[PDB]
Amino acid sequence: KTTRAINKKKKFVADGVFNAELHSFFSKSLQDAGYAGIEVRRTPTKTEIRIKATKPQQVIGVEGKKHKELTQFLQKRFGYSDDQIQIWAEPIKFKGLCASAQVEAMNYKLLKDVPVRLAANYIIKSVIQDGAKGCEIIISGKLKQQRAKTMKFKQGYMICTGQPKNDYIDVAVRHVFFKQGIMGVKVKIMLPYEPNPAKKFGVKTPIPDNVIIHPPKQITDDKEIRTAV
Amino acid sequence: GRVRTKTVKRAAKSLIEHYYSKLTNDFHFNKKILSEVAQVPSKRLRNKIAGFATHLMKRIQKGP
Amino acid sequence: VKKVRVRITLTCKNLKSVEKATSEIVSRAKKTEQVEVKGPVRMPTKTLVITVRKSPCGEGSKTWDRFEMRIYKRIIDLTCNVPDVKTITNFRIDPGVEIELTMTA
Amino acid sequence: QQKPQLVQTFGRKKNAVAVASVRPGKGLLKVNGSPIDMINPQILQAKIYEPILLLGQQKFANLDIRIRVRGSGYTSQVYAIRQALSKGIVAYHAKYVDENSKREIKEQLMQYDRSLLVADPRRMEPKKCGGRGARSKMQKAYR
RNA sequence: GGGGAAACUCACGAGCGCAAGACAGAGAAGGGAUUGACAGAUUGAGAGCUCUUUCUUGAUUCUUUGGGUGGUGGUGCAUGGCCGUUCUUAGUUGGUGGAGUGAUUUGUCUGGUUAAUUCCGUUAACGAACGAGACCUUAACCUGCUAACUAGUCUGCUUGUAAAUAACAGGUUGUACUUCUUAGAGGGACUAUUGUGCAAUAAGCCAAUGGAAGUUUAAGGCAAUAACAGGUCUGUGAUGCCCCUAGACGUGCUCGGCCGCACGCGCGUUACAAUGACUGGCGCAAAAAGUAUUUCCUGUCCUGGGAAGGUACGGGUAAUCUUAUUAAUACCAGUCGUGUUAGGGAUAGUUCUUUGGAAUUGUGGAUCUUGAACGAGGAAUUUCUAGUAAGUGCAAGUCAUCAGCUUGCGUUGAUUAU
Ligand SMILES: [Mg+2]
Ligand SMILES: [Mg+2]
Ligand SMILES: [Mg+2]
Ligand SMILES: [Mg+2]
Ligand SMILES: [Mg+2]
Ligand SMILES: [Mg+2]
Ligand SMILES: [Mg+2]
Ligand SMILES: [Mg+2]
Ligand SMILES: [Mg+2]
Ligand SMILES: [Mg+2]
Ligand SMILES: [Mg+2]
Ligand SMILES: [Mg+2]
Ligand SMILES: [Mg+2]
Ligand SMILES: [Mg+2]
Ligand SMILES: [Mg+2]
Ligand SMILES: [Mg+2]
Ligand SMILES: [Mg+2]
Ligand SMILES: [Mg+2]
Ligand SMILES: [Mg+2]
Ligand SMILES: [Mg+2]
Ligand SMILES: [Mg+2]
Ligand SMILES: [Mg+2]
Ligand SMILES: [Mg+2]
Repeated sequence: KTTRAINKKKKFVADGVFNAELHSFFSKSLQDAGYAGIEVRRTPTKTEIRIKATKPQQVIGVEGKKHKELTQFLQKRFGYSDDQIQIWAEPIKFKGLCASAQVEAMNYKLLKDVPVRLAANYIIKSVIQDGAKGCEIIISGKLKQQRAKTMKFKQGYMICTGQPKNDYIDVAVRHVFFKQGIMGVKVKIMLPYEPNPAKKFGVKTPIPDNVIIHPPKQITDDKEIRTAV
Repeated sequence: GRVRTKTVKRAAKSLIEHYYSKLTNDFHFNKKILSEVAQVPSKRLRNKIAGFATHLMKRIQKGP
Repeated sequence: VKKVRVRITLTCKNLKSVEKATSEIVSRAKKTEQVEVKGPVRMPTKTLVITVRKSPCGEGSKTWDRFEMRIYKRIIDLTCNVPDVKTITNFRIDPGVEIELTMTA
Repeated sequence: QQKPQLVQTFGRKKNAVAVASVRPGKGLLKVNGSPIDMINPQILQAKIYEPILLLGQQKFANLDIRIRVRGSGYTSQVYAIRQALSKGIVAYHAKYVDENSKREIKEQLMQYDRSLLVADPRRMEPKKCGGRGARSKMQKAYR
């Protein structure tokens, strides 16, 4: 009988907030390898965090540094050395399909002084390459001068508006520190339609318009006549 | 303001284009066909396509 | 025959996942011989509403965001022994899906 | 096994819900567990008798109709208590009489009023942050 | 500006104390760097805060010279992020081809048609991208499925008033049922059927019928290209630069203030009353909420005139308990009877009660008085076509306590348009 009973409302809201706590915790520290999300299965026995990244290798750490740093770090706020709170790092199969990742890639290139257009091109091409169905990049900021300015780079399709917007679209945005002020970098990868329950590509449900009309196939057969001899 | 999106029209056009023989003068029967015949995500949209596709059927009962 | 009435409670943040557990728990329990199941009962869908003034600084017209979190609670009853349950709970149920159990005779 | 000689009809109007039970007897009229003569708006009481009269003391005299209503407002409930009667008298004749007798009464009521069989579709319409109510809004000084 | 400020918040004002001045260079230090502190004396204050006084304590440090932290402090015209507006209007582009030396154009059009660059169709254009659609949520239909001791109906029993039986309440019970309730699957509208207008064929428009449902069904969510040097650096451990730095714009404490009044604006609340007020009677609602022990919702009961108390008996961390009910308008009866009468209730005076260390510059609530303008409002001017306006109460945010605000909910329920 787990300590205190709680309004499935009250306890659920608590659940969500905890998850959003973890998200800030990871993303803020795991700012090296493509961080993505967290499948958290909580049991009154074991809290299981599963970090999804483009570069899982980075999460585990060196000797096992980060892996322990994070697992321990959690133990510091909601500890339970009983291996209860155990972390796992998942591999993000198609790198170029994760926007959260690409932004970091872009965040890296920009701090290494790679010009803007040249920059974005590489990420966008690389994204479409990985199977994107449409990609866009936004970079608001003091683009090489006084006033602010907003740069836009777009390729292929894109779902601007609709409910399907959030379904076929991935969007992550980061702040890039400069001795200038700040750079805003938004990435909108538009995932491909995936009808295979046996695949981790993006979407699963078709686009609401996207209406195909399978043409009739071909047929042949036999007959069972009543012979005439 | 009952007008048809281009997509709605294209569908009805191409459906009729491929299955004319099979298509009936009854919406319900046709709607069933249209659904068994292709990928119409929205159940509602399916009808629109059939409701209109059925319309064309009666305009071909004319020829032009 | 040591029969124990088991209460399966399932509460979840989204319907997609909670309906799979429910659908399959019964699918699986009906198929066992030492089993008696009370149909999967759906409690009333509780909705937590949070209305928020959009913009951070209070300028521009009135813009309000109506945010919702739906919580579906499903309840299933079982006629079994203690091993029978742990036999049917052997699924592969999604995350954030709480499952509570009550055993009586 | 069991099987009472009963009919279960319902009426509704903007939340008003009318549980109407019809069994054969001597003409009883129960509404939430009392005689029609005691509804709140002594006025609308007539509305409920409209079906009764529209058909004839005949059908009412042979049966015992008990209704329970816990709708929303005084007026609305009455509309449901009304709608249940009408639906029930017809519903009775369906399974317990000639399907033809049902048609007679249905058109009979339909002809006089639809609010006895049809359902008053409309409900309430939700407000909007655009103003003080469902479609009104904060003043707007222009000049 | 979630802006409902008693403190706090808080930035503002008066006064007072803490350093959480790290990290480095140099000087200092166990023969002491430095904290603490009775007691009087000072304070607003048992602040060693300060002075007189002398004993503890252990290098956590002092000292300068640099140099940080932190800052609701400054620049939204240095900026991210976010949001408002143009506008939810219906627009916006680019490839190839056509025209121009060129900015540019055609494509996105003459005419119809549509809420719509929505279609018909035209056609030096052809193919395409984002937007409206499509979509998503909620509402309206399903006597047919799926089920139900945290819904309810029925069936056999039995109980109370009654003469019984009827009638009406109550208790049960059944692997009984689903109409009511719940919610999950799936139905269902698409503009369908019929005739005029259109008519070139058309897209479509109209009217009638059937329909739970025909204004794209209703209400919303989402919201294109540009841009407004719109707004926020006082929401942000998002930041550039510039400011402050220990008698600091850091942080804390005590007490004030943001509600100060000759007035000028802008949302609103109540009303001028007999289509009413007051006394009494009357089982009609919806949606929300709710705890770690007593700390949250609070039912039963006891005490007070009353607000409110008590802890007597209790359920609930919830379709199980506050509740299937505790709304108010409405309806029946009675009093008043046009009388700024009290309709109206501002202002004010003792008393009582709750929140809070504290309410005095009235927190809120109860009692008895006091009883103002107001007699339907000039020039102007705002929303608003259906369960919509209006009226009427109920919730939820804020919240210890405070709504006249906000975000929702239901009841009563229409004039005029189309
Ligand atoms: Mg900007
Ligand atoms: Mg103010
Ligand atoms: Mg202060
Ligand atoms: Mg700083
Ligand atoms: Mg700051
Ligand atoms: Mg060209
Ligand atoms: Mg040329
Ligand atoms: Mg074109
Ligand atoms: Mg033009
Ligand atoms: Mg042009
Ligand atoms: Mg034109
Ligand atoms: Mg709409
Ligand atoms: Mg916009
Ligand atoms: Mg800001
Ligand atoms: Mg100071
Ligand atoms: Mg009490
Ligand atoms: Mg309550
Ligand atoms: Mg009087
Ligand atoms: Mg006083
Ligand atoms: Mg007062
Ligand atoms: Mg009101
Ligand atoms: Mg409260
Ligand atoms: Mg309140």
